[PDB]
Amino acid sequence: VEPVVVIDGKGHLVGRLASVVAKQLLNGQKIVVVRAEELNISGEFFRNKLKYHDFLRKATAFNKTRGPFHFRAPSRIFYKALRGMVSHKTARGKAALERLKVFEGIPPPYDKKKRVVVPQALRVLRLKPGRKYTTLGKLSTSVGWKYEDVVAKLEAKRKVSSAEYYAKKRAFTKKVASANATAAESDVAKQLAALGY
Amino acid sequence: GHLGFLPRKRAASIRARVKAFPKDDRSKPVALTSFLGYKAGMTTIVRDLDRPGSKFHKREVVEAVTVVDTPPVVVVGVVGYVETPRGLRSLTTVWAEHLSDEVKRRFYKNWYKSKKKAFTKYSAKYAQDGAGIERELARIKKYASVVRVLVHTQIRKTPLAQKKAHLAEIQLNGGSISEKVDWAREHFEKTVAVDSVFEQNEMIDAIAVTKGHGQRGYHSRTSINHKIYRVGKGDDEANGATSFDRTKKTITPMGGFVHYGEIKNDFIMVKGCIPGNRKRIVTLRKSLYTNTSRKALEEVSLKWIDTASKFGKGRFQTPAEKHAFMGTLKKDL
Amino acid sequence: AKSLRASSHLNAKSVKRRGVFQKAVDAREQRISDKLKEDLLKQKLEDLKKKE
Amino acid sequence: RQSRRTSTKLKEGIKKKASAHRKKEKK
RNA sequence: GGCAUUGCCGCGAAGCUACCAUCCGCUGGAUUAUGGCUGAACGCCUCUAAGUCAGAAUCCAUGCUAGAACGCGGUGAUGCUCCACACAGAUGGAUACGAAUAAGGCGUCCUUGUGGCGUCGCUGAACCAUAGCAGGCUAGCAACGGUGCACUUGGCGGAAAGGCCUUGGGUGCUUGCUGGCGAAUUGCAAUGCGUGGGGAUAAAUCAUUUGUAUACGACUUAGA
RNA sequence: AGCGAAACCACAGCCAAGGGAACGGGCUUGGCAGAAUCAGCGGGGGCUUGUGGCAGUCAAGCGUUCAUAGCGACAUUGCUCGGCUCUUCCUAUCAUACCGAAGCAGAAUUCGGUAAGCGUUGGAUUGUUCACCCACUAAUAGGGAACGUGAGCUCCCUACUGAU
RNA sequence: AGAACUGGCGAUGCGGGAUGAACCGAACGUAGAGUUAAGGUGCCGGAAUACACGCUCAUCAGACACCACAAAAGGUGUUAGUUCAUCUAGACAGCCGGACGGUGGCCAUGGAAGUCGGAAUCCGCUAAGGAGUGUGUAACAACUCACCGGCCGAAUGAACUA
Repeated sequence: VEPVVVIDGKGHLVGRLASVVAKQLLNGQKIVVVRAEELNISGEFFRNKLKYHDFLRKATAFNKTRGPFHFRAPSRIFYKALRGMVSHKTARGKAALERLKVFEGIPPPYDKKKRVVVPQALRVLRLKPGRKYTTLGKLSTSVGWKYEDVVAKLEAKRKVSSAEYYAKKRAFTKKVASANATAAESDVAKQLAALGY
Repeated sequence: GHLGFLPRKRAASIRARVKAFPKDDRSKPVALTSFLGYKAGMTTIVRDLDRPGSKFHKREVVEAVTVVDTPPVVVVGVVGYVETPRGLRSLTTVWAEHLSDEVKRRFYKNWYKSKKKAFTKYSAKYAQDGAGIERELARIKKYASVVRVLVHTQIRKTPLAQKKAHLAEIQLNGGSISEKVDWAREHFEKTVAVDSVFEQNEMIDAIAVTKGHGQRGYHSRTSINHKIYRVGKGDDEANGATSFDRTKKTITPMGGFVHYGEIKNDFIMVKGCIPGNRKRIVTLRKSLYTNTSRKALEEVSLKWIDTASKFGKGRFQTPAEKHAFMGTLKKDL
Repeated sequence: AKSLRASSHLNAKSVKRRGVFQKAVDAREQRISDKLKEDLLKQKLEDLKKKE
Repeated sequence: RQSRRTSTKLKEGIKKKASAHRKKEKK
């Protein structure tokens, strides 16, 4: 298939996404998730914002510091989520979340390299059209993550510097799709077609 | 006890560090944000309180103020930190070639045995029109949001035998990073005056490591909002002389401060009491914001500085005050 | 009684911000550009004592 | 917050409440 | 004053140390209750369903404390030299727009637009590579391209840049086209960069010294 | 610096919940966890809630047939041997915070809402304490943590505070 | 609570129910191969991120287990039904118009005209108007819906059941 399947959250459902991202490591599959912050979920916002804090309270008694550590940053939010379906703790586990990697944003060296998605888990394609659905970003923040922006900003950058890229490419092709077009229709070609190609 | 002051454990150094820095005003030209110095005892102060609406309006008021020995301080480097998704990350520091014995001494735990070969093959990296040096400046000048300055104490000027210069980072709240570096470029090796960071009648916070005892004490503490009463300069004689008293005397009591020497250079006189003790290094930051209260608006009119010897008791102020009262004695004539 | 984090003292100490103590900094900011830049000029005098 | 685990003393102390509802109806 | 289980009294700096004294004790978001704005459901109305404004000592940041002893970065100093040995799963290619999805690509004309005309999608089942002893040795034709390799010119990349392009020449290879030789017997399957001593030199520790520190450590100092 | 025991010893000793049986210490599901060691403390071993019961005009329906086998919801008619420190959590809030209502003019009051952020006193009685009163303050709210702090009262293991 | 009967455990492992004396399957020589039980097939977990029809948004849903307790009801949440009624002789909603004459009925009384009250709630006119459903006034007015009618052009309303 491919050795590294850089995924991409951007419109997925923390769950589901996970699960599969999961299985795939368990079955020896180096993944890498990006744009964590643009991960989604189900339900209103003022929920996930609960189904969480609660989570927050948790924490330990006698010694708060030793206990259920409440990570903020998206990435991790979603991590957990996942290190939660992988018998983590046991060689085969550790041996996984060993195979994982979840960045917010989409820093190098991944910027430069195709990503992809996981049908079987996009908002668009699973949530009964028009239904309440939260979007990490806020949901992180709302509860600590101090950067939403940096990401953001130091984003827009990327997008740029790319699209730009694009172009240059779109320009390129066009030429091909043109050469091939013309130098298309001469024998040789023909033939192929017969077979199909 | 207070929960927030946990863990109540030992500070990392004798020099506590500035946790925060003042924000930014991009309209301003480049300015330092803080300054360092050494704690030097406690002195009594009187002045008329020109605070309106007060039960002590226009009356005389007595208060204990601490004097901190703050010499002029020297830049030896500039730093660039990029904003990251993970906070801040110094991508480059870059220095100034001609480093003092005091600064270099900070890079050896055992200075005596050393071959004193420190900033040397870095100093030959300087030896040209720039090239590599001016590259790393351009590095910073391109990226990096906050530009911080590497500086050290002039401890030889100090009456302390510690001889080993302290390094402290101080950022720059002057707008535009192009200016920030092109201010640090000119100011390499240059000594920086104290009065060119703080004026009299200003709120500042202070940092210091606290008076250790026997675990108990020896923590970093920052106190907030403390009014600078007096900024004095070592070249000007009669620091103790106000506009009122005008009798020529130094702020230093007869025979130096308690366990601290004569104040032979610049100083700051701050309201109340800085944390820690005498000898300890304090770094003074300029209060993070603008606290416009009438507690901060008032400009003070100092009346008289108590320069009596605090070691034992003090009935007099100058040596000229001892023999005008005693007359003359056996060992004199 | 009102806290430090209450809405009363927050609005009160927001209007007064643009007072004298933004301009007293600018009045001192010139002394940073004066005597400290005279330190650049004083060491340029001693460098001309070495260049002679 | 409340739980959604049935403790077994309850899960089987429901059966022994349901059995009492069987003998109650007959009489 | 030699001495008085610390002889008594007057007072005393240094310290032990105290509401028994002095200084200090912060500003931005997002909310609940609630008051609204537009406004359906339900040809009226309605703070609500889609929206949206303000708002509690709340919440969450800012600020404050510590810094993960298995979280990280930048920067200073030379490991260098002489001998003796020791050697969690690659198998054609991670094949770069962004945003929407009651919408979008892609192409074209410009009246430069939320513009028109054209067209695509309904799976990567694609695309690009792909023939030669696990890939040899030699003969031409046609192109002036494709590509490998150390060099060289210039430029880009700081989020974890640690790569990505380009210019010039040299040198291979070319399956674009045609050739000329070799393959056996492998016998009918069993994939086929550390040590242990030296030498030169950077530094730390111990020992000493200082006390801002101290149960002991640790910490701070100072010394060719 | 030397000399040098004994008692004791199945085995180890992190939390949270579940493990039906006044059984959790090995199990189940989680949180987690980095070698090595010294000094402290006196640290541990689907229950219920607010409006009584009795007779009755009640009056939707269900009663083998269906008001008269008869019950029957909210209402309305009649009688009538304890209590002094120090931690933590709960909201069912006494104050402080902001609102909503009141013939609430103003000041103050009453009722109600969100809220546990921050606060919650001192004196005469003890034949078994099984009662209370004026003095202040913004107000002097109620409770839980079982033999809470009765191994603070009339040389077993480890949490924790720190230190290498 | 007591009596009788029939099982289960007791002398009993094995799959399942996250875990277990009482539940579900299944009573055991050592193996290979096949098929299943009970229970499952997002991931932890072997097994359809299967197909098909619907239903549900919960400010800590639900997966709670003879549907048994807190349960009788509440809700301008929502989907379906049942039984009464209007419906191009124009319904429902909606601005518009009338909403009257004995009469400002009669006792109560400073003041009662429908509207602070007490007992009747009549009669005439019409398309239809209650001796009156509220706002308001010292009392009146004006407004009001209820009952018609016109302008519009179709399905609407009530009580309940699940």
